[PDB]
Amino acid sequence: MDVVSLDKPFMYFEEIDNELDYEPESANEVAKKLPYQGQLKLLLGELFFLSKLQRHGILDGATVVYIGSAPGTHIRYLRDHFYNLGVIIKWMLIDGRHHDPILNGLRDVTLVTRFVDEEYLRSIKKQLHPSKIILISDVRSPSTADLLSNYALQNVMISILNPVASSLKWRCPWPDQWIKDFYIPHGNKMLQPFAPSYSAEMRLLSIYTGENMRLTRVTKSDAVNYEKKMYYLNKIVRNKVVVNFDYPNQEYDYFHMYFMLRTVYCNKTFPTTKAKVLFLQQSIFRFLNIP
Ligand SMILES: Nc1ncnc2c1ncn2[C@@H]1O[C@H](CSCC[C@H](N)C(=O)O)[C@@H](O)[C@H]1O
Repeated sequence: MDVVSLDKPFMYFEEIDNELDYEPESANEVAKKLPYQGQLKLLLGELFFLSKLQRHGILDGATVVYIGSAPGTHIRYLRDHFYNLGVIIKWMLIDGRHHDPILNGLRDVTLVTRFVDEEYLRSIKKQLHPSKIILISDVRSPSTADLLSNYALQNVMISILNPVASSLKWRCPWPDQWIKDFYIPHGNKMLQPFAPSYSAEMRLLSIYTGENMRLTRVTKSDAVNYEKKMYYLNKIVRNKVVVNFDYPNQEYDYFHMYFMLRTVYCNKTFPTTKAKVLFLQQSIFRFLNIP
């Protein structure tokens, strides 16, 4: 077995302290070990993000605009969690595909069947005015060109929507498929527990202060670093059994998940953090119908 003692998990990309040459053969390796794992990946990252905002006092009274939201099953859980916490939030979920009917019939959530474009983004901005907007994006078209096209759209989402915070899908194009250097919003590169086995995808979390929009350039050399850093993490780190982690499941992803969940706010008072996390994970797995 691959056992080890770890103080804490890598929470952000910059924390990954090692790299490995990418082995293309790893693409034939099982990408998922859990059923509904995708929805789980999304629920943890999104719960983490919004909890951070709650912590900063900028969630209550906001309208969360989720683009690329369908089916969005896990969103129902997120909605219930803050709704039960007494937090006032309106959800506007936009996608051209149909949403899970469990999201239907809640006066606090509006489902929209539309593929967004710069034009539509301007109409929704005019219609949401003057509520504060929190943007979440999970759109997916992928070729490098598809990616650049998506990232280009996420930047327009922010310039037009002008949100107080944003969570964007972020995956650097592969270096051997480089096209042109580009810019992405500045934010923390939140690592995702339960992401596919060899995914290099992460979530870029940002809080906007003032009227400034800071961006950062990304070049092929960064793409090379992204590849090796994410390959070492997937191949090595995520395959670790944290023996000093006293929990029903000691695999890295559960260790990483514990750290995200311990930041979530509950109505129920617990004696320890282990008790709250166990509670949250239990609730989460039950909702997703995960064993
Ligand atoms: N311009 C656009 N506007 C809205 N949705 C878009 C889009 N381009 C791609 N998408 C959507 O991005 C989605 C990618 S899958 C997203 C899964 C979703 N976040 C959930 O939690 O299940 C697709 O449903 C797709 O229709």
